[PDB]
Amino acid sequence: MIQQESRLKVADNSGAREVLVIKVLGGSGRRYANIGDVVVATVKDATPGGVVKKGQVVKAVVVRTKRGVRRPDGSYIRFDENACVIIRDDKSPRGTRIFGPVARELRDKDFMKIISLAPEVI
Amino acid sequence: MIQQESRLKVADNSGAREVLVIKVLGGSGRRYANIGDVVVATVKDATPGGVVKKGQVVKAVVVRTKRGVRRPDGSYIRFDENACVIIRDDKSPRGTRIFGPVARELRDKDFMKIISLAPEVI
Repeated sequence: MIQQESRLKVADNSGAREVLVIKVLGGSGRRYANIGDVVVATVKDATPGGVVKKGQVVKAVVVRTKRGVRRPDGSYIRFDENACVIIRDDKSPRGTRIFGPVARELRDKDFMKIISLAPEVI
Repeated sequence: MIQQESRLKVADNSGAREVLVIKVLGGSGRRYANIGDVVVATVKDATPGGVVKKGQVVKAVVVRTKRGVRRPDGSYIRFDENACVIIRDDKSPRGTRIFGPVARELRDKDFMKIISLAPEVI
């Protein structure tokens, strides 16, 4: 499960390439993140000369997980990687493009801009 | 995995309630069925007085499996049950209604009527 020190791929064009989880937001006791959760993380790798830099602390929403989610209709969806999108405090993405499919569960948590920018929603 | 003697729920209103797999169609050597495969089965349970009866042999396409499928985009989809739809030789469903979500993979195998009747395609 995604927890502190887990490495996440970045599914956007913000400049960040990989982040390392520091904590899962949402209250004392939260330890594991799944789709829709917001994490505080440090940028592990980034493209040089960009807006986001290595070592910087950012907030990111998880958009794909290997663990996946069980749905009300009996379906279960999972992905082949743990990925996130770097966001501002108002939940809007810092980048302008989202790469790869994202889970529809994001819609329930009000990540509307990400859902609109996503290539496909599953 | 779905194989000979596996019991499958019927996701249609044909009258059949559960079937028992006899064989997986597709050539010598085929043993396991997943979404899109066609099986020959015996009706195990059916509503009395209907068009389909207990003990009868039917052909059915698998529309939901607990095993699931890995997709080209990195997603993996599975369901909480193994279900099928009873079909005629031309792939058209014998019933007039399909219950529950069905996998989009059915589209590749030309099960167009089922895809159109499905409540939702995932």
